[PDB]
Amino acid sequence: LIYGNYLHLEKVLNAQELQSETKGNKIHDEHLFIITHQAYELWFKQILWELDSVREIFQNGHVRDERNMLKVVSRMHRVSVILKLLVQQFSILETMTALDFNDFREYLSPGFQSLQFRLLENKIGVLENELLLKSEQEKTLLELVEAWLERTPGLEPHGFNFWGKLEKNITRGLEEEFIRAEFQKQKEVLLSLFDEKRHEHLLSKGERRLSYRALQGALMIYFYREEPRFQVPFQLLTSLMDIDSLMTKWRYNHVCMVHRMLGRYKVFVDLFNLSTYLIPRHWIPKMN
Amino acid sequence: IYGNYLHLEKVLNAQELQSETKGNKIHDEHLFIITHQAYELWFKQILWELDSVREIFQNGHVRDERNMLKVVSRMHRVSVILKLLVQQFSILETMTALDFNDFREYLSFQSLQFRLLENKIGVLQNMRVPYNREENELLLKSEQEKTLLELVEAWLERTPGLEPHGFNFWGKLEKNITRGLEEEFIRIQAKEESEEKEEQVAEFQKQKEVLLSLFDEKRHEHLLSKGERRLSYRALQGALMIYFYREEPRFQVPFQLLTSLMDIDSLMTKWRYNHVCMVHRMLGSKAGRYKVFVDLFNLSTYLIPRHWIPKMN
Amino acid sequence: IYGNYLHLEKVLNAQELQSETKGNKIHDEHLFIITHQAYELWFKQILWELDSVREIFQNGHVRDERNMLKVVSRMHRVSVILKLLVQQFSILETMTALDFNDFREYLSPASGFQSLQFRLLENKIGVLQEENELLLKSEQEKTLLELVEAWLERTPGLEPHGFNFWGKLEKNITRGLEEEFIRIQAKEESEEKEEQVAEFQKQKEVLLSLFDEKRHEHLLSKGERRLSYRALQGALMIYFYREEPRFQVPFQLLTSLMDIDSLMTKWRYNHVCMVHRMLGSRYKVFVDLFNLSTYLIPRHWIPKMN
Amino acid sequence: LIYGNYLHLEKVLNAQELQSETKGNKIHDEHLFIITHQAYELWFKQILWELDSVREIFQNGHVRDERNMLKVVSRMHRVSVILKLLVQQFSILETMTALDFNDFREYLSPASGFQSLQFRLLENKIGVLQNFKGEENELLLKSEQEKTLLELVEAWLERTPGLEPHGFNFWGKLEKNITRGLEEEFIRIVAEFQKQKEVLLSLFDEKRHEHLLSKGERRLSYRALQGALMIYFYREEPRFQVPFQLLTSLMDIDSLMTKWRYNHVCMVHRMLYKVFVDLFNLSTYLIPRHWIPKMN
Repeated sequence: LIYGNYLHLEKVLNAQELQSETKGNKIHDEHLFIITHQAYELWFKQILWELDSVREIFQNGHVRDERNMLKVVSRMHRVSVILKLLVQQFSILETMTALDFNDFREYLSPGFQSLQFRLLENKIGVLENELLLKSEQEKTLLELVEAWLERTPGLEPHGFNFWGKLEKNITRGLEEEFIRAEFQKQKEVLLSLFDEKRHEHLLSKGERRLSYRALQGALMIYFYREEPRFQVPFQLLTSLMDIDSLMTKWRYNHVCMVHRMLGRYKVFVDLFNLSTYLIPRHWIPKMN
Repeated sequence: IYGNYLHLEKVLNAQELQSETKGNKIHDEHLFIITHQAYELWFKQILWELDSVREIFQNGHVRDERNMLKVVSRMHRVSVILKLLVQQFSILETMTALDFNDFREYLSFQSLQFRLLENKIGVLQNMRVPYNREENELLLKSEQEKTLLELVEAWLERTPGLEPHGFNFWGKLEKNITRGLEEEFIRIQAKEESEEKEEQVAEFQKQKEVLLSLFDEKRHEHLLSKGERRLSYRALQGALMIYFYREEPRFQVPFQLLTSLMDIDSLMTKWRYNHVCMVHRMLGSKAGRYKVFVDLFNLSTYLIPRHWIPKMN
Repeated sequence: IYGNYLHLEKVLNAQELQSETKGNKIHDEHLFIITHQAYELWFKQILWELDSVREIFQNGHVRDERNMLKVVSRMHRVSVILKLLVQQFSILETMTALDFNDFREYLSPASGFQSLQFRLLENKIGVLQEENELLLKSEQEKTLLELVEAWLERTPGLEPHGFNFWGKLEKNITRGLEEEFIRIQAKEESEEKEEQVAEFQKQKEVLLSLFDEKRHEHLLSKGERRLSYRALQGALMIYFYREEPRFQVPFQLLTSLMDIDSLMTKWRYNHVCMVHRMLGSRYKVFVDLFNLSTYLIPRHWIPKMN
Repeated sequence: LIYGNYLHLEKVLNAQELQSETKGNKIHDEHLFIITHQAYELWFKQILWELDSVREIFQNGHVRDERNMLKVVSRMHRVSVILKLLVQQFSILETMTALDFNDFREYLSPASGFQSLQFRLLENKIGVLQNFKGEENELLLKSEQEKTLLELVEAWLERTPGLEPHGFNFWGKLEKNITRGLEEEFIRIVAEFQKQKEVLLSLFDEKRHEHLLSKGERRLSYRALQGALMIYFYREEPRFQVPFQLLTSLMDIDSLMTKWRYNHVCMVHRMLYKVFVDLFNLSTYLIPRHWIPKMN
């Protein structure tokens, strides 16, 4: 009811047991070491909460709905902001010298990784055991986003036929440029965009995570980002990329901390790679 | 054993959404809870550091180079944590006021720990965040025991070199400032008749009045009792000495301490300001200096040309 | 070519230390120069973005969604640049007081030291107070505030004939206040009950004062508010319906205007702080948008859409 | 006075020529692109100013005079703060969409040399190790011939009081304490001990150091490394507080410049190797602290 009965501070604020103190030689900085990681864990729980809620919204199948889409983008943004905070939080442990850590590491143990972070990685998902396993079997954010991308309106060959026209369009462009560098190299690539074999194979090699159709949808959102009906979807893509990056920045920081104290596989990678397939503006079919 | 080690069975089983318990789960309540729990963890950390620093002072031996180094490093740490706590407002900013009021069915904001913190520093009563509800004992100790302000004051008062039959810093300073002011006036008088001059003379009179006012003990006593200053006159002299001789080996680290204190004051103000804003944004219609170390902030006011500063030995 | 494209022959030959010119080189003067040159580059950028936005508004057709996007994105950009200019203050902090005093005199006189571009910026926003012509134009042409006002005044839904947002809102607020009063007076006498009565009294007042055109007229005349009553209704409509798809972007715009006001005011504050430290001797334009939060009502009191 | 004149704004604020505009198709975001890089160049000039002053201070001797040493640390710190700002400045170009960029990408440079002269100069003076701009190149050459920051810091480190084998004999004592302590850990006890033994004892292999040095996997002279390790271990000591601050600054600069160099290319793709490594590696030779030689 009242803070911090409401916040259960009897739990939160009585969960700090210094090993060094327990083993007769209290070390001041160990407290900081505990608090930093407990804070990391709290935010990990919050991120899991937001992420799982988004996952359900997708799973419920009404994601395309503009209200639901807004909720999703909003919560993903929240996850990104939390992640920036966590990246910034390393500055705290930077104020601990490696010596003062040595005065204590010794009551420490090797197996020093977060379960919650593992769960997080799974659900995203990157390439108590019931929770871990459940996180491994249930649908990842990547899969759900892939599904959503696959169902992007405009891909219908008979309808908008985005993929066909684009392809013809690039071609006329390649031809038009050839007659009037060093060029072929972009070419090598633009045309390669239409090589299902290369995409599936690279998919098997793990250099891509999205299905071919999903990639087509993603590229459609990319190209029509300025159109009204695509603003928020593009925001979602941006958010996914950002969360990716930040998760990478965090691992990296995390490791640094351990060497200092001791003696791109990324999952929306396809989204990041969208830029390589950038084309002159007119090569894009009129949208109305 | 990262779990048992971090007692996550406590930390990660302290998230009870009231809205969910009373049948109408509101998603953002979880965020509200987590953010405040994180704040509380860091308040615990800051109180840990601050209490350790206070003890170091109280023991005497603060001046010993090792101990002073400890103190400065931990105060710096507190500063860093505070910067993080300020950035943490960006999280709750991602929460809309209506979704808040979806769950705001429970009882009014304030942390006991934050109150202990303000007391220890310690802020004056007009200005602390509202807190009215074992613990009370704690609180009482926090109001009686010596604050960081008092201890730092004690420390400043004993700044070696303030004694008249030694360096006689204060006497020398009054002399050099008076002389310099006198020289400055001569400097102006030599100029042609404007347009600048008046600019020059006006600033001269303002500076003269401020700088000389520094040597008026009774005025200081007056401002002190009115609460526009917090440090004793002698303590102020010490601070000013550290301020002026900061580059000298024996003053680099003390000056770091001063900078840290000002930083902590600034950040705590910033935090309190962000906090208050949230309540208002969250409450809306229903919502209805100040720096402990204000004197250190005002040190810059008594800045004088380098040559007026008494030479060292 | 880089240097040619960026005209570094100009940019990188514009650093003349007075202290050196007058025989006594002072190392920190260079930093003092560079920081301010960087400031002015960014002010030129901000003026570029801002003027393009003002022009889009002035033309009518702000509402066409592409144009609305141009405006929102560029105003956002201004917000980001201003965040950077605020963080840039950390640089000038690295410079000690004594040392600045080592070179200041070459600077005197201080009232000399103010940016034309920063005032152009303020004019065009606009704060309430050869180059003189540029300044004059900025004084005569329409400010971002007036244009935003015009746009808000034109919000769809305020028509008393149509949706009647304001009419509906008064009715819903009045009714809701009556009901809330009855809910409260029905409680066991208490501690809690007392608090709720007070909160009701203020809430009641703030909410009802919202419909007092004359108070708004009055506050306008004192400058304690800047927007017309009608524009204010518009802003409030955007505010209450912010979650709705068609109001997402307008609200983004409002948020950006608030940020720009905050950040700009912060830069102004910080800046003089330094002049104060170096010498030893609130948020302006869009206050109405800042005050939007005070008028929040319970979700069910908000008129349903059509 | 006047502010406008003092800053030479007549140059700074008339240096913005949009190529897209010059060629009849003005593109709005091109202006942002130009201003961002001009701001980068301004700060680079500041960094070169600070850096050259620090370098000179080292070269003029009397670096050890605490006054000048303070100057060096504060200015190196300043360079660090500037670089943090430059890192945040990428947020500005992040407000430029790949489409809008692509609208003006065609008008320049092309490149290849769309890189800063000043940034290369800075790399040289720091000591970054391994394309035509004519007037300049001699200037660059001069940056290649004059002493790098790395070299001066190396010299400074070699002179660290305590290394002398007369007088404190830091390195020998260190060897004694580590060897004995390693024997004692050997007896008081699986993999980590043999690993720690290998790295810690290899610390005393001058030839391995010269080898790694010739390969460029280390940059400091062996003796310089001894000085650095001494500063590292005795950091709490009065005469080492400021030196350690300097080491920290150098590492920070190395980190930030890396961060910057990385972002200037990650964005080039979005639109289209450590100098003080030894200081970073100091942590690897961390030891229990009983083992650190007692100090005077």
